[PDB]
Amino acid sequence: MREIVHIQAGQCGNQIGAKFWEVISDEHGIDPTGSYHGDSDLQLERINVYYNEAAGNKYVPRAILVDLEPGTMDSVRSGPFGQIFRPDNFVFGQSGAGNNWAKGHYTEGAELVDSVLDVVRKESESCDCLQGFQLTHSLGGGTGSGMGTLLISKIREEYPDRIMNTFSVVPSPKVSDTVVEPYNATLSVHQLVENTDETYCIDNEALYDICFRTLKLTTPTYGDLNHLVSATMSGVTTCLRFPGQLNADLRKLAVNMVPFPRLHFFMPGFAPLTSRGSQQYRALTVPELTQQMFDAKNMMAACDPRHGRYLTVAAVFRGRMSMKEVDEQMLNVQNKNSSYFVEWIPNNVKTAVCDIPPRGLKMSATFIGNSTAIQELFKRISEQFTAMFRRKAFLHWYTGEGMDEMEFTEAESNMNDLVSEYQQYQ
Amino acid sequence: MREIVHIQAGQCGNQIGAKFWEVISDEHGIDPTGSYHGDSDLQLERINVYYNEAAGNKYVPRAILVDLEPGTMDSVRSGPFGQIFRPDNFVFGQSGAGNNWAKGHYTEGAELVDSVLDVVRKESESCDCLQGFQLTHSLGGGTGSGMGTLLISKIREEYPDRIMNTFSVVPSPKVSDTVVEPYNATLSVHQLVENTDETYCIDNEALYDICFRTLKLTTPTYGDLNHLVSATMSGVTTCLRFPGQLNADLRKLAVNMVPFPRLHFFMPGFAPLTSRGSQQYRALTVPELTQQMFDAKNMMAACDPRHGRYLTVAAVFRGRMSMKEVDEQMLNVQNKNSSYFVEWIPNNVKTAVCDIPPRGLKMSATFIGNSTAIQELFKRISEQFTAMFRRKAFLHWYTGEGMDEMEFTEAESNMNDLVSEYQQYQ
Amino acid sequence: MRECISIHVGQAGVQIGNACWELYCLEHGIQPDGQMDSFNTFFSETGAGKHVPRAVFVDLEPTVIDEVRTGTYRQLFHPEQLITGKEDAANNYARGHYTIGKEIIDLVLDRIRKLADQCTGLQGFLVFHSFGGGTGSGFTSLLMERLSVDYGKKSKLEFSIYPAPQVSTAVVEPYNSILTTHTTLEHSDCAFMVDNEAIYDICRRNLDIERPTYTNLNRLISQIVSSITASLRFDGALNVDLTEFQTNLVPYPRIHFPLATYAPVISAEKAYHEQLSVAEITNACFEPANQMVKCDPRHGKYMACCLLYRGDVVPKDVNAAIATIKTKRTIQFVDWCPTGFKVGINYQPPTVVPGGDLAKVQRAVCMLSNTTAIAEAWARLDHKFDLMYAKRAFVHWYVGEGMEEGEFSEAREDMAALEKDYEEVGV
Amino acid sequence: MRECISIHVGQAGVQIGNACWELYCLEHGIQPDGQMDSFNTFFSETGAGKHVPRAVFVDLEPTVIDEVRTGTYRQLFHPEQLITGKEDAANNYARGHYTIGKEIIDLVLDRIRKLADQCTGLQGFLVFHSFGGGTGSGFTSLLMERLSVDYGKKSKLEFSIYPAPQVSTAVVEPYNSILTTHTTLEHSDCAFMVDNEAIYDICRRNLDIERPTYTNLNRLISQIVSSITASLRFDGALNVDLTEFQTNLVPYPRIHFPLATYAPVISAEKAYHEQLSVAEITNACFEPANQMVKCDPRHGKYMACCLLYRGDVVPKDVNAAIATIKTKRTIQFVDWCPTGFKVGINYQPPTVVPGGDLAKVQRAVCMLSNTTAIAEAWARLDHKFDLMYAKRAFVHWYVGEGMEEGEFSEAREDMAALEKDYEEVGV
Ligand SMILES: CC(=O)O[C@H]1C(=O)[C@@]2(C)[C@H]([C@H](OC(=O)c3ccccc3)[C@]3(O)C[C@H](OC(=O)[C@H](O)[C@@H](NC(=O)c4ccccc4)c4ccccc4)C(C)=C1C3(C)C)[C@]1(OC(C)=O)CO[C@@H]1C[C@@H]2O
Ligand SMILES: CC(=O)O[C@H]1C(=O)[C@@]2(C)[C@H]([C@H](OC(=O)c3ccccc3)[C@]3(O)C[C@H](OC(=O)[C@H](O)[C@@H](NC(=O)c4ccccc4)c4ccccc4)C(C)=C1C3(C)C)[C@]1(OC(C)=O)CO[C@@H]1C[C@@H]2O
Ligand SMILES: CC[C@H](/C=C(/C)[C@@H]1C[C@@H](OC)C[C@H](O)C(C)(C)[C@@]2(O)O[C@@H](C[C@@H](OC)[C@H](O)C(=O)O1)C[C@@H](OC)[C@H]2O)CO
Ligand SMILES: CC[C@H](/C=C(/C)[C@@H]1C[C@@H](OC)C[C@H](O)C(C)(C)[C@@]2(O)O[C@@H](C[C@@H](OC)[C@H](O)C(=O)O1)C[C@@H](OC)[C@H]2O)CO
Ligand SMILES: Nc1nc2c(ncn2[C@@H]2O[C@H](COP(=O)(O)OP(=O)(O)OP(=O)(O)O)[C@@H](O)[C@H]2O)c(=O)[nH]1
Ligand SMILES: Nc1nc2c(ncn2[C@@H]2O[C@H](COP(=O)(O)OP(=O)(O)OP(=O)(O)O)[C@@H](O)[C@H]2O)c(=O)[nH]1
Ligand SMILES: Nc1nc2c(ncn2[C@@H]2O[C@H](COP(=O)(O)OP(=O)(O)O)[C@@H](O)[C@H]2O)c(=O)[nH]1
Ligand SMILES: Nc1nc2c(ncn2[C@@H]2O[C@H](COP(=O)(O)OP(=O)(O)O)[C@@H](O)[C@H]2O)c(=O)[nH]1
Ligand SMILES: [Mg+2]
Ligand SMILES: [Mg+2]
Repeated sequence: MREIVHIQAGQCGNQIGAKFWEVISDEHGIDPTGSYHGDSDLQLERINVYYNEAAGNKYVPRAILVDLEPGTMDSVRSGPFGQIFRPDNFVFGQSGAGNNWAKGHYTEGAELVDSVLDVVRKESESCDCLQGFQLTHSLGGGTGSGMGTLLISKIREEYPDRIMNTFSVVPSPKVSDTVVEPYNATLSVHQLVENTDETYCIDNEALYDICFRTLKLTTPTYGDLNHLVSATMSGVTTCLRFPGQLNADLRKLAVNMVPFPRLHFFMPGFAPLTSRGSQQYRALTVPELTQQMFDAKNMMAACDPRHGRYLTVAAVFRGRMSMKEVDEQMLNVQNKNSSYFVEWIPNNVKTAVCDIPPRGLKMSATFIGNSTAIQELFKRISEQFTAMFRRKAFLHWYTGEGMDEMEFTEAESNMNDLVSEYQQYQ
Repeated sequence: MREIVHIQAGQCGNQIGAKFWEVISDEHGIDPTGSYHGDSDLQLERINVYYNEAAGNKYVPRAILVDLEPGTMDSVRSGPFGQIFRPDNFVFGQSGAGNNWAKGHYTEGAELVDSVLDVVRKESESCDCLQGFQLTHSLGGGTGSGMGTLLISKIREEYPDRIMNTFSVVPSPKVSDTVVEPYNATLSVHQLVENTDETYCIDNEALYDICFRTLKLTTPTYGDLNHLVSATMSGVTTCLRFPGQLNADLRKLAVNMVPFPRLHFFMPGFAPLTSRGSQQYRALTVPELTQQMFDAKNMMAACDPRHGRYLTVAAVFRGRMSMKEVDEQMLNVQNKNSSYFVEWIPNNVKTAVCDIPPRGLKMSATFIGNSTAIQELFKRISEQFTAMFRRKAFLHWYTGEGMDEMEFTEAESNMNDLVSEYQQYQ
Repeated sequence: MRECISIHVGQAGVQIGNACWELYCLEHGIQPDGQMDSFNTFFSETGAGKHVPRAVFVDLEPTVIDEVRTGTYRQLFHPEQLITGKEDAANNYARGHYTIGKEIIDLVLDRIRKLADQCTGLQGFLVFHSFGGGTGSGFTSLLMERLSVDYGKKSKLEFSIYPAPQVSTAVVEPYNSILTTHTTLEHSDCAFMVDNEAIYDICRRNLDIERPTYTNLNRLISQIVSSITASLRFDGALNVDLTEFQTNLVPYPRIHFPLATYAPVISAEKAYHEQLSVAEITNACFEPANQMVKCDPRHGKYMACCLLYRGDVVPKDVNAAIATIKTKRTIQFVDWCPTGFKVGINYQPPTVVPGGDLAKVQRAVCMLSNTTAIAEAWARLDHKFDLMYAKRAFVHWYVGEGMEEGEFSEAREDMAALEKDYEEVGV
Repeated sequence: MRECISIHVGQAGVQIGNACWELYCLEHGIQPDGQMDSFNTFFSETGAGKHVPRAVFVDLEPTVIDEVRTGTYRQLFHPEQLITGKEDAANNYARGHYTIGKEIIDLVLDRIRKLADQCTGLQGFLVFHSFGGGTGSGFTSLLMERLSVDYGKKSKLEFSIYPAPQVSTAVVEPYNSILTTHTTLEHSDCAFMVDNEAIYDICRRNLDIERPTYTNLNRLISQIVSSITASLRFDGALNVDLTEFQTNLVPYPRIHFPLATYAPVISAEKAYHEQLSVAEITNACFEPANQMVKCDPRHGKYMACCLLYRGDVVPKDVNAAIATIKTKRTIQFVDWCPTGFKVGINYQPPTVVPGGDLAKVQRAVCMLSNTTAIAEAWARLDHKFDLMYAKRAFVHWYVGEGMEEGEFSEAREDMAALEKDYEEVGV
């Protein structure tokens, strides 16, 4: 039971995915071809959560790779851990999207999505008790954004009682990365608000800040960014794969993190984040870890959480630790700075812990924040949208594929309503 | 007892036949000259089912090769396993048929058929208890189609209490392969409806789809297609040659598969069908096997079975397996998708199983479907027929050999009645 | 002495018989080749010392019996006890009966006669067939009819493979079973019936096995058979002869069908997480899912129940258990029967084969039950038949060999009558 | 004899149960594999000699029970006593109750029935859950309700993990706890409640440990449980049976909540800087910080107190201690109860596990207390709930599975009523 089906969509989604599968492989003692070389039975206890088993003690990611844009997935295939994936789980088309949500969601994507659905259905049958679907995509592209949304819609329709979580790479609002990005992001957000249970919002600006300010690093590559994302992802599902004291789960996190159904946009983080060079200068106390977790500079969304109240926060620890220390730390944090946590929810925090630290660390932790401050992100996107749409700039590319003006307007309206709702709890 | 006499007719029939004899030879440990080199007594227990024994522990196919067209059979003879056949079992004429059913059935074929009958009679005497006759031919040619039908008529007349089964290669309706094909097919079908107990309907289009879509293959040759056919053929008779739990038989299959006497046209399939390259990506569970068996894309007739109800289905498994798993799987299939099986027959499926997997596989299975959807195939053929016959196009070639218009009309009528009957149970 | 013969007919029957013979060999100390006290009930005493069973082995299918003839339990059997022909009926009732079987049947009868000629008190027969399989249904019916003429006073018990409601094997079972019922009814005395779905369920829950075979099923069946028969062979507190299962189980002379169920059917793992006391075993016996058919016995009054305790068994405990059972409100009983339970207690315990999953137990039980709750299954079968027959599915095959269609109607009428009788009994 | 069963449900409950079982194994001489006099109260006597406990182990979470099933205390357990499902409620009361639990509950009931079938005088149950955790609150409530129908006269004691005022774990506890209170209330008899903050405080001061775990907590809980139960199993001057904790602790039939506290809880270091006399222990028991919940008991009159002395204990000394306690002005008592204290004195001392920090003591005590001082915590909880519910926080989750919102209102009303009752009692 507790089995998860993974989907990766578009270029970004595929790239992050590759890293994710490397990291999970490492964690579960799977070598690049798919053989197990672990020394602990803990490693295989719940290996089924991510991997199917095949003849000859072969383990295969329960993973589907989708891209209308071909060649990105060819790179994945050519890569080191590319050989672990099932060839029949590569679903790809013969035309790009030109960063066009409409082509991903309405036309080109609609032609490919049937295949993906078929594969998903097949995957679902090998679940004893399907926990849900985990998606990796990007907002600002065409495939991950449009087709990702399309696929999500379909899957929710077919499996409405299973959990739908998305790790979505959003724009960097201070320095935007395509021209039609705002249009795409706005169109996707509309779909995600309605058709997912949780969305982890990751932005490259924040990642770079983390790399530079916190980790004291330079020359960071997309690979490194993917690594960081993958670590958070793995952290999220640790309690489904392994033992512990308080064990989390997807819906458990959703239960503690989503106090109103539409407010399900999270800012993920990891701790510790210090330099590789200056290792010995610091040590691993639970208080230090929590400090790292909670500090704005260590978050991977493009907000100052200090410009808003936390509705709820989930901390997931790995390593054998004093629960007293944990709880007391949380309490102290709440007491000292009660203004940053909304006063209408007693005990805004949540703890979970797993007796199994990942590779090097003795103590690691994953942060999941739901703050009213995230309104800023949406607000800026809506500002961007309006400036263009009021002049109908770039709109012909979308109307040409059968999209209507009214839809755009409605999407904007929904985005604004989201912002308003967030402001309510601020 | 349980001995089968094999007849191969025409070019196609001979070619498929060669492959079939190779495969059966391999299965029974017979080398290309006819010596036994097996390591299991299971192999020889019921070797008599297909092979006669001769002096010097020589084994000879109980097989008759017929073609009015000479040279095709010369190729067979020249071939590797060509040396196993009895020279006296080659019956051939000195004139082709020009893809003309009338020449095969009425005139040229009538001159050769006596010889074939004589050989058949001789063959029959070496049966302890003759199970029946197994024919390989093609519809759309002249010899396999016309002369095949002629021969079948004769044999049924002489051995009406023995089972008459035909593996018949039909047209590919979306891209037809001769000009007079529709005429030939229609003429043959008439004869087969009345004079055989079961006909396995194989179409090259479906085979190519299997090769390309399912097996992930390219550059497939007629050899490869023959292989696929041969595998199904061998699967069909496994329970006569070997041990098991539930053992099938020809009439047993007919008993479970033919609920009305004229509805005896089957869609054969094999499973598993996955890529050679992507082997490790999948494994051999009974559920997976059944999925492969039942999926439309894996069938070798030119229907969507989803556009009709299954009247009955026989699954024949090879390998040591959990009967619980089998039965339960079947039950689940029926429950989930009861609309695709006619509701007037409780338990539309049938299972048989043999403790002896063929060469490589641990678990293999042969599918035999009787669906109302097969009406489509006949319908298209009748459409083809009518368009030509209403203008009496190409008819002079047939009238010239003594065929009458009325016969054609009657054949069409019978075909239409067949379609109507199938529609009844839809 | 209480000395008897068995009959194993059709593929399934033959398979069951193999298992049975293996079990017998284990029990009585006999080695697969015939070498080693009271064994001789089945194994008619022999020339050079090596024991040879008394069983009729029949299959019109050659293959299964051919397998047996090259097996381990091989020379044990007489060449003649095993019989062969040429081809299956292929689930065709009109071939075991009427056409092809009326040919071999004479031989079988002769064999049976010969076997009888060794008995000094032939208490009767045990017959293994299938309500469904073509050979072992028509042919078996025919055989039973023949026996009825040649042995009027001798009991003829049958072990039967009823088809489960939901699961199926070959899609002409509803005809065949009904036909068998029509022609078996008046010639057999008792027909001990076991489904397969129920067995599978038991395996999944009780034995903790989710990957079963036919072999396992056969072994289970053999165990039950052994339990049934052991009072003939070994000593006991209370000895249940074959002829008791007429008189303590057939309340009316058409109701010939009991459900045969076994306990404890638990593996070694959570056996040691259990006491396995007499009372517990008894309780297990009357629970719904542990039954070896698909009835909800809570939907149906019990007519006659019969229990066959084996091993370390104190009668007091048994009595207590029975009293407890009687007390329970859910275990319903008929208006007309107070003395509902028949008890056999045997000093010899059951014996476990290598490969058989059921672990060693000091005490075990086999229960035999007649109830109105069997009627549900019958009704279902009837319904299936009716649905098939109205559109004349596969009727031309049976009719085309040698039958009237009115036979089918007659069978249906008989079934209806049976149902009515059951209803009356319930009242 | 005085012979009984336990229930351990949800993650926390299961954890507690492990510790409990370990402690029991230590006490009664049993080795982790079941090998070794009066042990048999819990460990129902067994087949081959190896003892097997009577505990219901339930978790809809697979993981915790899976861990147990591959632990050291492994074969000790019966496969069935441990139960599994698929997924957590995830602190969702509307899943243990209503939706997902109504499925497993039947199985649990069956198990319980089976366990009862071994008792020759089933004095009742011990139940381990959490006022907060999703499984062990809804599900446990459901179970208790079911038990109420099937065992009316049998005591059902509960060990409860109340959430501390300030500290929290999962931020939907205020709903769940309240729901549990609403649906437990009338089906349980006694609910022994322990916070975690209090325990931590105790550890910091009394045991001189500032780096605790859950394991330590579990061990402490197990100790308390052992103290509670030991009069069933071993001999004593005065024997407190399970049914006494109804009658010497529930002054009115809605007030079902006592505080469970233990002494001496001091490590080896300044144990030898202490006498550890009876009077001192008694004094420690009534002090504010040594209590295992967050009440200021000086803010609340005592209704009923119950003490369970273990080891080298002379009743005279106990009496003296009690007199002294009575004399004290700060230890307040109700207007309507003069005989405030109930005493159990047991010749067997407590037994210390390897790894357990609490050192070997010749004498020790467990105290159980009912007071108006528990009401503060209840009030706080109510307040929390009200603050949550007015803005409809996370209500759609419970409602979206299967609930009325009026239920919440009802629960609140019940709480208010309880508060009023407490006030009246204080008066
Ligand atoms: C000698 C030594 O102790 O080296 C450490 C190290 O120096 C530090 C700096 C590591 C290092 O990580 C990075 O520099 C980094 C680079 C790009 C993006 C993000 C991080 C390290 O590379 C990462 C590596 O992490 C792991 O081994 C974890 O198991 C981690 N694994 C991966 O990310 C991974 C990398 C390559 C291939 C496969 C997996 C993990 C974390 C969460 C969940 C699952 C796995 C560790 C501890 C170290 C090095 C090697 C220097 C740190 O990161 C992690 C994720 O542990 C960065 O801050 C921490 C603190 C560590 O002490
Ligand atoms: C290394 C290895 O395991 O190779 C396999 C293999 O890769 C696969 C892909 C085989 C392969 O089959 C094909 O690629 C194929 C080519 C044309 C038409 C149809 C199939 C294989 O060639 C076929 C071959 O089949 C057999 O050996 C069976 O006994 C089969 N034999 C023949 O068809 C045969 C071929 C040449 C000469 C004589 C006989 C058979 C099947 C049913 C009944 C009787 C015999 C097997 C398992 C393999 C190879 C060799 C790669 C598969 O086919 C069969 C019939 O087994 C295709 O999907 C299955 C799955 C197998 O795993
Ligand atoms: C509780 C939620 C939370 C709220 C606040 C403001 C938290 C509280 C504390 O961390 C837990 C701050 C912390 O105790 C420190 C002072 C050690 C420190 O880390 O503060 C930051 C600046 C601070 O914001 C001012 C930070 O960015 C932050 O986020 O702080 C500089 C940093 O230089 C090394 C160091 O001086 C937002 O998620
Ligand atoms: C029972 C008789 C039977 C009826 C049906 C419709 C059956 C049932 C199921 O198979 C047993 C389908 C099956 O469970 C899957 C979903 C895994 C799957 O195989 O379905 C097909 C499409 C489906 O038709 C839609 C298929 O073609 C088919 O035949 O399905 C795509 C495929 O991509 C990998 C995969 O997604 C016809 O013989
Ligand atoms: N328990 C059990 N059931 C079997 C076995 N073999 C077959 N069956 C069941 O018996 C029925 C099929 O009848 P078979 O005995 O195989 O048929 P048959 O008597 O040989 O008759 P034909 O083959 O039709 O001539 C199905 O319900 C099978 O599940 C077996 O070894 N054990
Ligand atoms: N003392 C103690 N408390 C525990 C333990 N495990 C969990 N808890 C407490 O129990 C509460 C959480 O409930 P759990 O038992 O973990 O939850 P659950 O019953 O599994 O329910 P779900 O996980 O929500 O399905 C928190 O207050 C924890 O501090 C334990 O081993 N000992
Ligand atoms: N973190 C991360 N961002 C990426 C990666 N690849 C592309 N991006 C970002 O994704 C956005 C571009 O979308 P992309 O996925 O490449 O387009 P698509 O293939 O049409 O979906 C930009 O904001 C890029 O910065 C990656 O591997 N990691
Ligand atoms: N599957 C298969 N089809 C064949 C083969 N040879 C010919 N055909 C098909 O048979 C039909 C032509 O008939 P053919 O047998 O060659 O003519 P004939 O000699 O007059 O009977 C066409 O549909 C061909 O595609 C073969 O070896 N295998
Ligand atoms: Mg047979
Ligand atoms: Mg849990």
